[PDB]
Amino acid sequence: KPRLLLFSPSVVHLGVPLSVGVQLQDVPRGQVVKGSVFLRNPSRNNVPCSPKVDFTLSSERDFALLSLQVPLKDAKSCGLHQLLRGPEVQLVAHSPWLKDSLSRTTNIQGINLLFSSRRGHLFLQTDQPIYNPGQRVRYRVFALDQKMRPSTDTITVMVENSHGLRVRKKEVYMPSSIFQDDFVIPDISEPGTWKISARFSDGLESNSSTQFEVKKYVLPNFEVKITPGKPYILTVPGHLDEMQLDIQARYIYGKPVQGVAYVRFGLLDEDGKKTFFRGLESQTKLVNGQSHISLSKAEFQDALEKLNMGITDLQGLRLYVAAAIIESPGGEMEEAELTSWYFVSSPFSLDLSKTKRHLVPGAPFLLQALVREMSGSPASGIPVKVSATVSSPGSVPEVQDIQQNTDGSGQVSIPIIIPQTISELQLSVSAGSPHPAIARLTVAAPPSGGPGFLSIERPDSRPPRVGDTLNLNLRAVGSGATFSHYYYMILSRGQIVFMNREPKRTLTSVSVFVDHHLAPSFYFVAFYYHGDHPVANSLRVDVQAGACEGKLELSVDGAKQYRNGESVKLHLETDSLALVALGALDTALYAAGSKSHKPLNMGKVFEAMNSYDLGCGPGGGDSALQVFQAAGLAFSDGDQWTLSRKRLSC
Amino acid sequence: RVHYTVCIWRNGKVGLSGMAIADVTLLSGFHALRADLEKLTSLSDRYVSHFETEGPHVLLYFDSVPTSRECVGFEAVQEVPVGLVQPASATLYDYYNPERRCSVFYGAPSKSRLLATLCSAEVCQCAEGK
Amino acid sequence: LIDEDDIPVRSFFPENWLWRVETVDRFQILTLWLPDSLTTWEIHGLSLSKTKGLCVATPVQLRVFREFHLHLRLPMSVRRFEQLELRPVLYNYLDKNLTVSVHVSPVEGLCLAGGGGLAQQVLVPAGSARPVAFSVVPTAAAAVSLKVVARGSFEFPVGDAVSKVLQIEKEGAIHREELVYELNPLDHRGRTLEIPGNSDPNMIPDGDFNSYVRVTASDPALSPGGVASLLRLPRGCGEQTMIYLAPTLAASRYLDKTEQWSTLPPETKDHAVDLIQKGYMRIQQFRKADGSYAAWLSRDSSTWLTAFVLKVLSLAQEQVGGSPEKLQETSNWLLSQQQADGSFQDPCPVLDRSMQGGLVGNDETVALTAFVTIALHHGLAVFQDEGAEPLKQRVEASISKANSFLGEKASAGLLGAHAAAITAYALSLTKAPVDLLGVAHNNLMAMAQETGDNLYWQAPALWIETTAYALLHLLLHEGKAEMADQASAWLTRQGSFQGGFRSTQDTVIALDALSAYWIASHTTEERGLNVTLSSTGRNGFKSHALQLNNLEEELQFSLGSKINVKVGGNSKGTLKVLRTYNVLDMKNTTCQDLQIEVTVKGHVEYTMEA
Amino acid sequence: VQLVESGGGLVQPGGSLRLSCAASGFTFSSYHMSWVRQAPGKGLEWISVINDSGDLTRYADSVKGRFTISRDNAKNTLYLQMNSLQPEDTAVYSCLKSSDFYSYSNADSRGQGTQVTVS
Ligand SMILES: *[C@@H]1O[C@H](CO)[C@@H](O[C@@H]2O[C@H](CO)[C@@H](O)[C@H](O)[C@H]2NC(C)=O)[C@H](O)[C@H]1NC(C)=O
Ligand SMILES: *[C@@H]1O[C@H](CO)[C@@H](O)[C@H](O)[C@H]1NC(C)=O
Ligand SMILES: *[C@@H]1O[C@H](CO)[C@@H](O)[C@H](O)[C@H]1NC(C)=O
Ligand SMILES: *[C@@H]1O[C@H](CO)[C@@H](O)[C@H](O)[C@H]1NC(C)=O
Repeated sequence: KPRLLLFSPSVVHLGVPLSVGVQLQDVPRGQVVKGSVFLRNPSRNNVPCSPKVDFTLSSERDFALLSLQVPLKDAKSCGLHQLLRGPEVQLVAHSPWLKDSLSRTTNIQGINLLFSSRRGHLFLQTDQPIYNPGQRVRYRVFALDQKMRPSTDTITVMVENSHGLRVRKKEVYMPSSIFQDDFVIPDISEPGTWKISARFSDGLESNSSTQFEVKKYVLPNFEVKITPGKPYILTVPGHLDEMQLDIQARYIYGKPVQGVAYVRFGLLDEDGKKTFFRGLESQTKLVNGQSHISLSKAEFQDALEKLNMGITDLQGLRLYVAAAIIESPGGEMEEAELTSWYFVSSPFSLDLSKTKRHLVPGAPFLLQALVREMSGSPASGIPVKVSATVSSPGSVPEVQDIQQNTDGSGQVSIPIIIPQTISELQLSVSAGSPHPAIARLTVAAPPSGGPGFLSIERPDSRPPRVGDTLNLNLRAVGSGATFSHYYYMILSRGQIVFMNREPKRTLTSVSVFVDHHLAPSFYFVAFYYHGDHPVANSLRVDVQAGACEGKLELSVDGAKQYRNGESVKLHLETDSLALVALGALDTALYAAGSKSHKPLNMGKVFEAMNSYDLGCGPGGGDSALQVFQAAGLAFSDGDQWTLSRKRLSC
Repeated sequence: RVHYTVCIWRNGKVGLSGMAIADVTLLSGFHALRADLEKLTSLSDRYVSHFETEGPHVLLYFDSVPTSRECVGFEAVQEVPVGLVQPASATLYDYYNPERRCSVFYGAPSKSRLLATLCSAEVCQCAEGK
Repeated sequence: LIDEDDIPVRSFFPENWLWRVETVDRFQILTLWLPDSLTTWEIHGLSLSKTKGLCVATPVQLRVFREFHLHLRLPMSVRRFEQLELRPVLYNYLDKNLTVSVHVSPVEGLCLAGGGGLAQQVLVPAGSARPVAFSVVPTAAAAVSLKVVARGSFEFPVGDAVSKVLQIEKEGAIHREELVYELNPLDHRGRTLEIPGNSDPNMIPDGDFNSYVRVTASDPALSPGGVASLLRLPRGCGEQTMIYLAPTLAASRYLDKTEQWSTLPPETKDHAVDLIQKGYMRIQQFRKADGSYAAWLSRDSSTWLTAFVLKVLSLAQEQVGGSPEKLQETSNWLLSQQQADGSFQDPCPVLDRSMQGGLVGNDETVALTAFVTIALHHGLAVFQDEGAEPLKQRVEASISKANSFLGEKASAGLLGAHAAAITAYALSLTKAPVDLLGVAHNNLMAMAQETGDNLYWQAPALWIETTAYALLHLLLHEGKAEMADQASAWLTRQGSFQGGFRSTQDTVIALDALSAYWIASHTTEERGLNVTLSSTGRNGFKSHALQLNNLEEELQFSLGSKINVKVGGNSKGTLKVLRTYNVLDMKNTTCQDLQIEVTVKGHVEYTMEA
Repeated sequence: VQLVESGGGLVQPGGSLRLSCAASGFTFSSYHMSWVRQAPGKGLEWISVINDSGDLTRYADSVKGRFTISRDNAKNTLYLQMNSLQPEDTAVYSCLKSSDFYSYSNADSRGQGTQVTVS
């Protein structure tokens, strides 16, 4: 019963090649299969929307990777835009071998795919994060193709007013891949937040937008920041940790501010209303630009009693602290508001978004948990207790408890032995003590009586740097079928960038060299056939950010005591010829009242690269189809297909 | 040795609903006296309720502002002759919304609050000179 | 003291000073002249290369600072001829006492308290600051560049200066006028409305004029499984093949227009095309010499099946690039079967009347005439644009003659529900004259039957067939007016039943009806509201355009008098124009809510006195 | 982007020599222009940069007031007047092209310049 498999990402983006994978299954070793793959929309009499490709996969080398060019002109010619019931395009493989040999109803096999015109990466860079009306705004947009290489397509950049009204629309050819423009804010502009949006002209929903706030400001001379002692305030009954906070005022040039800090406290709930305290305002002289102030337990209780709020009512209210530091004898004042004190019972926060659901009976259930300190960076050495209660369909549900400590990066990889008879597994995790942060989730075993299950095991369990080959252990947990090989592929940014097969053995170790093509994360989908049905199990792999390979290094000759009017030579170093874009900003502008939105950094860049990721979740799936769906794959084996994604997002 | 008389009142019933901070600025060339200032605070009836004076700048935190007009004063010590005759300034801020300032001016005892400037219906010129 | 020229002057205080994009050959050195501002310059980069790609750089926190620096923070908004106070603060980070001499230079348009460069002395000790108040009133009109000079003592000289441009706002506050207006392009009245010109007496004749216009625009299927199962393989005699072919084409076309092929596997679509091709061949070989399309070659022709085949085959002609001239012959044969008055005889009835639909009954001639006319119109598409001209002209003549007959028969009334429905659709499809179209449509209205919410006409084969034809007529008759929406809903429920569409004629017609309705509702127009502004301003006559196909828009226009509006398009939106001018406003100078009064008593020494 | 410069020649100190260079091949009113001195043994320290529009100008502390820059977009010509020439100013001055008025790249677009000399 020879079979042909057809793989491609669940979404095809217009204007960029679509990676399609095909591999023969259970061939008699004596015949070759030829054909081609193309994209056609049946609403227009099956008019092809993409040139065909050389299918030509031999029996000796079943696996083959195909790149379907999808030009924009072909999409228009076959009329995708005329579609009404959402975007839908069919990808089919044409090969007479299906009809003559397999005796199928027709010599065509395909998959239903969604599509969108979102293509390439666009990044905008405003002159400064905040403008006052009447000034000249400067901005530029970087056009990058899907491979993060500079592009040259026409773009349309439009500025939206604070009210959402377009005040500019420039359609510009940008062969240099960088476009520099500059307009002027109306003097009568009311304070608010504007928005600059750009998109490739050919595409329609390929837009990326940056926002700049406009308000009537005057450049502050010093910036005051309220740094608390602890990001969290325990509110458990009986125990209420003291609320001590530190106030720091510093001149932008760095020297300390000698003034007086007038502080007012209040409770700020979700909606935004503030319930200020009366008589609780503490003002102290800033000594060396530092002013420690704390609220004692007794007096704070009285203040709450005055408002009759009560401790029990401090569920999630945010303690609002505003300081009005007046520098003396300077006179000017700058206000800083603290909006990060959450009254939380649990000092720690357990993030269980990295634990894959759909446990595989007969193989260890690796439980991943990120122990991030509440309102802070990940912490280390926080014991975590896991109490898994495997459900026995025909016996008492055994209670298994395992304890482990954080590795040091905030993550704990705690295996859990699970017998093959379990109907479902219920586990509760608690991190740290006293008052541990508890998170509870229940995972149900897939339905029994089906084909075998495949379990991916990663011995390392640490984030792989680029250039580090990580090994995955593949094991067939079900019946001992005689499948010869293991087929696996790597999905990075909704693209099948590598497909291969590894022969079955007593030990199955697959080396996956991780390169920049796999960043900031990828999927590892591997499968085998138990006679006729497929079996698969994906495994999302979070790759470390590392750094960009461009290697741009801004540097000066130290000695940060430059007196104005002095010549400072800036050394620009890059590993290759490149376009360098430079912005020298005043740190005060970050102090000027605003949301302090961060600039463009590699964290945001990799978010753009990962923004095209189609798979949702850590991986795994109850059925072979579901794991392919969750992985962001479109799959069809002739007798079994994958339903098209109902939306562009999971 | 010069004696100040700072006075603050409030029509009230709208807007403020809170205390105030005084930013009284001394005439350039001298600073407020130290000892005479604390005794404003030492009293049990503590109108000023806090202070911070340094150079020609004096900061007061009037914890309460009544409807009527009150006056609290202090002396100042001089160390350099005032370079030129001009009006000084002082401001009052709202504690819970410092934007609601109240700017005013005050001259030397034998001078005037505002600069000598004759103004017509449309054009105004200065007569500042000997 | 220190010479005013000797001390450097700080005047370039940019908020951003490095906005260049340049090419680097893996190494480039660019010299920077730091602006005369004492802050921290957060230099950031962004490298874009054709080989590697985007690579953000680590910001270089450049701190620029001076030991003894003078800070001058001018207020954002200053009025003319109003008391203004300058408080340039001197910072002394040096480890020695300083005796400074702060004085604002005598710049024209500014009114210093002393009236000139009168040195003011202040004692600023090490690690401390002393403000030096300087009271001015701005007498200028546009802007004045005032510099501050701090001269140290002879024995210990330390210089510093700062220069800034103080822009003075024009007299009067800021006044904005809001003129909310609507836009009703469909409306026949008020289309070319006008905006009254500004006439506020308080408007200052001499001042800055700015105007703006803001325009907005605020806008207010059958189961795939059932239709897919109808793709049955054609077989049987020349008649039974059509029963299995027309639904196959109808379902194939219904899914085509409704765009429901995504739900079904892609192998189903090409399975359908194969069935159409196979069914196309099967019926082709049953064709007679003159395109009769009879059930058996021995059996004589039946125009009903010939008309039905022409309709079915003509529709499929797009899928299959078959021979069209064969149909042209068939259409020609139909004309030869037309009676003198315009009807069609059909001498031989089909053996199995079940597939005929609702034609069987008291009256058949009226329905048959309309049915043939529908098929004949469908056959107009297949006619080649070149050749067969006289055959085509005969078709329009014959159809019109039959079309004229239908209106005469329809106007007589006393016809069954089925006949009225078919004629109603036939009249509309064939582009009948309006007079006959209206009477037929009116007759259908009265005969329409309802029994509940969106209830019209499982139901028996007759009612389901009749409603389907009506739905097409309503859709073609002045669009859908909440009648097709209701009637189509009835079909959707009727067709969703298990084994729905019992008969064959109802299936092909009903599937076409829902498909026609579905494509009608999910239809998006351009939705434009483009407007133009016309006025005769002082500078002359100016025009503007605001395309709003698809959102809101703003635009700055140089008009200061009465302006004219020209709405267009079809989308309704709101237009409101903003005019900004300065007005003569004067309020109390003193504080309103909180008031502070300070008085000074004593003796103050002086150096230079008036 | 040719930058032709002229007006050099040895001059006795106090001669108030004038240097002028005209540019072509680009929009002059959109690009910042500068002068750069190149001492025989030292590096490049760039004297003055006349603003894009022509109002704002800067001068090195060694020439502040002594020299005077000027431009005019109409003729695409830019001038520099060296009042009270000091015999240490002897060098080769080459007007430079740059952007953003504060920083000049090493070899973005530099002219030839003339070697001014002093007896
Ligand atoms: C591209 O523009 C569209 C405009 O619709 C953005 O989609 C929505 O835009 C509205 C504003 O009109 C937002 O309020 C919504 O939150 C946006 N999302 C959705 C799902 O409606 C879209 O986000 C833009 N693309 C970007 C920013 O990458
Ligand atoms: C500056 O003046 C203060 C006045 O109290 C004095 O204490 C200090 O010693 C002086 N500076 C030096 C360096 O002596
Ligand atoms: C304004 O819109 C209408 C309908 O959208 C269009 O026909 C017309 O051409 C548009 N105006 C211009 C000047 O094109
Ligand atoms: C102050 O109040 C009003 C309101 O602004 C002002 O117009 C008027 O000049 C003053 N009147 C009095 C009674 O103070």
